[PDB]
Amino acid sequence: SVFSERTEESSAVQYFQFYGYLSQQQNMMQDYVRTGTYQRAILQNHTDFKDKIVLDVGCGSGILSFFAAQAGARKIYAVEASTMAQHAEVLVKSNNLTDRIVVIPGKVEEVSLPEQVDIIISEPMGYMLFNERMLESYLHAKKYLKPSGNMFPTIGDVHLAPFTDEQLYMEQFTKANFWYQPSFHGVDLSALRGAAVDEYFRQPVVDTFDIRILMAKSVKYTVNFLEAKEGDLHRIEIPFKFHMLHSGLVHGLAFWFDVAFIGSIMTVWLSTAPTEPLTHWYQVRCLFQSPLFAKAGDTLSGTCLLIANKRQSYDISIVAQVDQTGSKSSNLLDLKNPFFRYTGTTPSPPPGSHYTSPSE
Amino acid sequence: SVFSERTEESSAVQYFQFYGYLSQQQNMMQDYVRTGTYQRAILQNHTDFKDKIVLDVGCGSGILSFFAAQAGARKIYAVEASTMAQHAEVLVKSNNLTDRIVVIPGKVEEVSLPEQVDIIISEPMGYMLFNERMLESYLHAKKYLKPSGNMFPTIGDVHLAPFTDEQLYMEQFTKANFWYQPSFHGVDLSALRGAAVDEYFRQPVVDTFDIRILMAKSVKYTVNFLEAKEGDLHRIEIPFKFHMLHSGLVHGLAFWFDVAFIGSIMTVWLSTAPTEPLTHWYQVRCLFQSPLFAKAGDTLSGTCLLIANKRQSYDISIVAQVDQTGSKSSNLLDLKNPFFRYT
Amino acid sequence: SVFSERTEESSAVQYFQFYGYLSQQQNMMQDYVRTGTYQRAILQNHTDFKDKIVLDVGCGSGILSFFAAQAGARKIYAVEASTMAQHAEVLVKSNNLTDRIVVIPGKVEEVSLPEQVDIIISEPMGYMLFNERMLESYLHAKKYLKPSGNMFPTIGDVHLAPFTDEQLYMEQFTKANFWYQPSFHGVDLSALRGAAVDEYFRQPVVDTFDIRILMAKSVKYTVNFLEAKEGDLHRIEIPFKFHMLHSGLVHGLAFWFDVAFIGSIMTVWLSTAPTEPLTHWYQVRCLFQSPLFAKAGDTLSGTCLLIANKRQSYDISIVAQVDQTGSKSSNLLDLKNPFFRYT
Amino acid sequence: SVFSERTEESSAVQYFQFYGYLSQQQNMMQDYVRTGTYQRAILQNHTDFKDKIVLDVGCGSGILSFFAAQAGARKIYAVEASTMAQHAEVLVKSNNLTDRIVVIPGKVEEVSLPEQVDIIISEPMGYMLFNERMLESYLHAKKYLKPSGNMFPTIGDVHLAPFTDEQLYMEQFTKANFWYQPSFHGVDLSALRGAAVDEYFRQPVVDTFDIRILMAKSVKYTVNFLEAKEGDLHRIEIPFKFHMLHSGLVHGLAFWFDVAFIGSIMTVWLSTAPTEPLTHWYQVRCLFQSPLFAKAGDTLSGTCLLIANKRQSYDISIVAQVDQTGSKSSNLLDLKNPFFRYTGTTPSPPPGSHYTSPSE
Amino acid sequence: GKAPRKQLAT
Amino acid sequence: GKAPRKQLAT
Amino acid sequence: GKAPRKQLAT
Amino acid sequence: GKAPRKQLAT
Ligand SMILES: *C/C=C/[C@H]1O[C@@H](n2cnc3c(N)ncnc32)[C@H](O)[C@@H]1O
Ligand SMILES: *C/C=C/[C@H]1O[C@@H](n2cnc3c(N)ncnc32)[C@H](O)[C@@H]1O
Ligand SMILES: *C/C=C/[C@H]1O[C@@H](n2cnc3c(N)ncnc32)[C@H](O)[C@@H]1O
Ligand SMILES: *C/C=C/[C@H]1O[C@@H](n2cnc3c(N)ncnc32)[C@H](O)[C@@H]1O
Repeated sequence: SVFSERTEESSAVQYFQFYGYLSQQQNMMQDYVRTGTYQRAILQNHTDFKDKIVLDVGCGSGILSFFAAQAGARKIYAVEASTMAQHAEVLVKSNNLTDRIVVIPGKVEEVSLPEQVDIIISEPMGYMLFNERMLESYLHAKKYLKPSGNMFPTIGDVHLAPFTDEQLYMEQFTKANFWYQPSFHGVDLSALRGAAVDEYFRQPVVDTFDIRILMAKSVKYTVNFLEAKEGDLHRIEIPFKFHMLHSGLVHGLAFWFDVAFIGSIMTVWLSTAPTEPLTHWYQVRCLFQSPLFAKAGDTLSGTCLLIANKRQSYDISIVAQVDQTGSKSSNLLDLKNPFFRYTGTTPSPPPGSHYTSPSE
Repeated sequence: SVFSERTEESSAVQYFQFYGYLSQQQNMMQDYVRTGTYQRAILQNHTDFKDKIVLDVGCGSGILSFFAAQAGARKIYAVEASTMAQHAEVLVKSNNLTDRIVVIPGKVEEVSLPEQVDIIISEPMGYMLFNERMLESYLHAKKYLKPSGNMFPTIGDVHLAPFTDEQLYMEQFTKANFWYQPSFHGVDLSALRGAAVDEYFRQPVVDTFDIRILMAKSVKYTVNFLEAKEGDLHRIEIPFKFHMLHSGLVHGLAFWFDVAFIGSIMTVWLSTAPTEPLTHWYQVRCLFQSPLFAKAGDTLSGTCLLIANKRQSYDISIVAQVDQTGSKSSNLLDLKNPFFRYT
Repeated sequence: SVFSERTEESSAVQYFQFYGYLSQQQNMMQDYVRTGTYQRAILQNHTDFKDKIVLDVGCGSGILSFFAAQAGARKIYAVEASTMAQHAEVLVKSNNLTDRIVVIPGKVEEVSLPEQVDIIISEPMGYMLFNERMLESYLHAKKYLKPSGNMFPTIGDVHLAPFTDEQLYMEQFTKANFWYQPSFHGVDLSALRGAAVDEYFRQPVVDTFDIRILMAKSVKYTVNFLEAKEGDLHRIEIPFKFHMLHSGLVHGLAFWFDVAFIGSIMTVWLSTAPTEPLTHWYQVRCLFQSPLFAKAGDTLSGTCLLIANKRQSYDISIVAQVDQTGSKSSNLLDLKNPFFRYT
Repeated sequence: SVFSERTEESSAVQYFQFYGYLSQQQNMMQDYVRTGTYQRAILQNHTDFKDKIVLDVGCGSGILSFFAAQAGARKIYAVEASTMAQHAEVLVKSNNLTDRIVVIPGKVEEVSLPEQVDIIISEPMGYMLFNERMLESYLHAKKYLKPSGNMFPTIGDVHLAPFTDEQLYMEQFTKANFWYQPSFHGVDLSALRGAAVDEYFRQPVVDTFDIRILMAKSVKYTVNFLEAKEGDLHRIEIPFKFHMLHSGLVHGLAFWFDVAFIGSIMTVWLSTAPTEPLTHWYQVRCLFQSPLFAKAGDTLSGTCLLIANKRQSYDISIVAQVDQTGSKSSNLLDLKNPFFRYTGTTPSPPPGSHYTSPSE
Repeated sequence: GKAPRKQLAT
Repeated sequence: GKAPRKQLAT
Repeated sequence: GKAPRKQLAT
Repeated sequence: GKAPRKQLAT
């Protein structure tokens, strides 16, 4: 199948085993922003579902299928590849919906949907939108979408922005400098220091931050799920031309994403921006191995290139230069091995952000 | 090979991917009690190494081989299956020990050592000792061991004792009670309340605890690595009969382990006990879905059974019974999927 | 020279011996708020530096000069009197900024700069702002300043507010009560109880405190570094008239300071206030030997007087008076001998 | 004067200003081991003081003078160079002892004692015994000691021992590795890293430790204050030949000292050993820049050479080698700039010290 | 990756 | 499992 | 004084 | 040095 060709079996095993746990489902359902927005997007576009046929890709607990039923769907085909599919079949029986929701255990690329649906609902967003490569499974499912059918979500908007966070950057060398001692229990570890630095810099940082660490308005790259094909997500070239609004050391690029459910009645937005309430996707920042000096009025240009891998993720290549000085910087990161930095502390504003006397 | 049969690939891939990260090495080496105790045990027993042939099973960054080299070892075969082997080679070259430490990449069940060895050193202890199923690879390396050969560590004592911790029981129980809701966004989740409670309590809890919560003297089950063979660890049956010292709700069993380096000069112990300085192994507590009430002086008997699985871990089965009342508690736990509680 | 007259040698020796230690540099540079705010203020106002001539007074390791260099400065004269100057040179050479940053060792009151400068940058703030008497060296460097020249920082606001802290008062009072003993090993120390109380309360207390202990809006005394001259800081008379917002014992005055980098593009503030993130300056509290009782709405007037001494510090004199009752409190404090309470 | 010749005025100023504070006196008097032992050593050797003439060098608060009076001394000359001398004159007046204790403000090398005393009492011990170079002032005072007079304390015993403390050693590089980052706020600090390492290693560590970190019985170097002359303390060569009892990495040499008050009645000991209750002198450890591997049964030989400086302290040179391997190690330390590491935590025993199962 | 979805505190 | 050895704070 | 700038924990 | 005698806690 198409899924088997692009995924090493070792990746799918650990992947779907993860999603088999009700503790992981619960974590997602308890995300009020995620679950509430999906509920509103469906129930408030009830004409898009009333008496419609619905395909729920990666239904998990089937919670989205129940919202489709709550909106008046006629038949709902709920596809789930993890062993969560049997827990959803329990929910469907006990909610007395066996006549309207049909749980189909298996990967959407492998099951035989019997018919064509009028609308496809799914939650295929990984962190940085593209992780887990479920977007392709969401696009693959369009083989069951009747012509003139809809996709919930309809579009996805990944936002890039350059940030400054000296503490985040200096944390990398602080940790790797463990190896820079000549007599750790009598062993000289220093030869491995450069490797430790490279390892920590290959890691995207998954946490949140204060908006004021950004130094330029965000650049938005848009995937239209109604138009995009599977192969479009294998190579994702995201050119950027940021205009600096703040002077400082650029330490990397911050990422977040929004999706819009463009219904016949109203368009509902689910946004993981740093402006909005925190969601379980947080935000992701990619450091630069070497920071770039840029003043307000310079242009930071470069490309962010995402190359899908057989581990259901993306290899990230970020090149960036300050056009006025030519000083450039590269970095490669493994989206599959992020660093979960979030501690719960409300993010601190960058130093030197007080323009009036705080003592006043 | 021996490894590839008891290990399905998707577990071995994710397993050795984990040890290929230097950050995970740093975490183990920065464990001062662990790293310092290993060095003390080797240096203090330096003639178990002086001009001897050493096999280092799962050498990681090679820190154990360097200790054996400091002790005066003639040759040291440091075997490592993760990509960390390449980082071990760099440290051997930069410490000018190319003439003594030979990094041999691969799984010890698969590699081909040039000669038999006098002593094997390794850190094959997972949390609760038996996780990772690396003790089997450790015992499997005895095929390269001389007859009078030694093992460092030599034995491992796993200690279990019943505990009371209503805070921890309530914490896991209330988590599963999310699935008690009759109307989560209008969706009745109650039917899965069963399955959720079984799931959350299938997880051993990994953190530290004050010993005041232990209600009886610990039971000890010893594994002697000189005398055990690989197949002995496929099934570990640990009977227990606890004489209760305090009344109260028994919420489960608390696990920790000791290992002993029985050398020619002195025996040096490494202990993960709750009274000892904290280590990256912490301790392990297995919760009862429903706790058992025991009076001070009652007897709590049962059996803790460990069956090895293909995921390089164990299916834990704990049955506990207050003999004075017949209050029984049957529990299944998945050692490979623990809940890391420590903050 | 100007420095050697207002500074007796034994103070200057111990003073510059202190800044010659890299560990004391690391402590200042690891102050993220301090180092980050200085960089923001310089980079954000980059054209106050672009192709300009910069004088860095007391450059330490040179971190400010590097910020001025990043901002685009043409030439930067980094002056440093401690042996740290040699470490600044090494960083200039290894950052390939030999063509832009010129380390000139010596005291700024003594060195000979080749040309006048457009902007002076420095960190001349001691705890309570005025300690170290380095603001005088900062103002003294204005002799190299062009007419339209700028100062970074430009001004300093010192804030004082009355506080209540019975825990701190009792802590210092009980310390001095050691000398109340009539029979310490049979020796009557009571005669020195006076002298001990005066000594312990002569020390300003340096730590942080929650703002809930402040009983009135802070008074502000501003020093404008563009307009002040060296001699202005020999005597600092700060009147205050506090309208009390809460009843209770006034145990003394709490001091903190702000400095402002008034650039061409934006003003950036660095604040050591008790509501702001902690910095290595902390805050300073001056205790009353006997506290004053004030009711909510009473007025607490007086004067805080700072007379510069030869030990590169100030003799503080605080008289505080509850106007409604005439309850007066006269205090002498030695800024150079503070009690570092923070733990 | 002799004191002026060997002390830079800047050193004496900060030195005696320190001792002018009653808070510093109080800290010393509240040392129960220090004050109690001195009291016992004097009152329990009452024949050494009864109707005797006493000289109290560096009396401070004059507390030792009061013990001499409590023992029945006829006249006590109490010499104090700091401004604490006037606080002691207050104590003498208010204790109604102006006829038996005479406070003489000034340095013992400069005042005119009018007569010769039968006994000299002082507390001239700095940390590592020799810091502050007050021992020489104590020996200088022997110009007033009648022939066949006594010295309280009579002898001093500095003990050396090699220790192992990987955490202490690794702390040095952890702190200096601050400089080993290429972009600290855009600055490469790494060129200063080696200097930071050298700075931290020039510092003696003043705290306490568990006895089990020692790896060989202590070597004792003895100064007899009745025989020693001033010039003997200008250069202090302390040869050592330790026999290792434990295998491990030697990270330096630990120091502590004892003094004995050898009275006509009984000899009273004041010991700052790690075996004994903590005193305000603590203990002092001098690291090695490079640790030395030694097994139980090797010999660690070398010299500790102390060279007095004009800052009232000593430059410390420690050379040491493992004879069986020839591997040696040097280190230079400034005794005047120690590192006060004590935190209050009861010292941890070295790892691998459990010979029986702790779980038993 | 190990944890596709991250834990969000309740 | 996912993380055989657990992170230990220093 | 003795220590003009005070130690700040990191 | 700066502090000839060290502080001992009471
Ligand atoms: C982020 C949510 C993931 C959910 O969707 C399921 N899932 C992922 N990939 C597939 C494919 N290819 N087919 C069916 N279901 C899929 C995950 O198991 C999870 O429940
Ligand atoms: C707990 C420590 C694990 C270390 O040992 C390595 N390791 C595990 N399993 C094996 C086998 N079978 N052969 C060689 N090395 C092994 C881990 O990679 C880790 O470094
Ligand atoms: C608070 C920062 C002090 C830094 O400035 C240096 N410094 C103090 N006083 C002077 C004078 N008069 N000239 C030059 N540099 C001075 C200190 O050494 C420290 O680095
Ligand atoms: C450790 C105790 C020191 C006390 O003795 C005083 N002191 C030091 N050095 C001298 C000299 N040369 N003459 C008289 N008194 C001295 C210190 O002031 C302190 O009280």
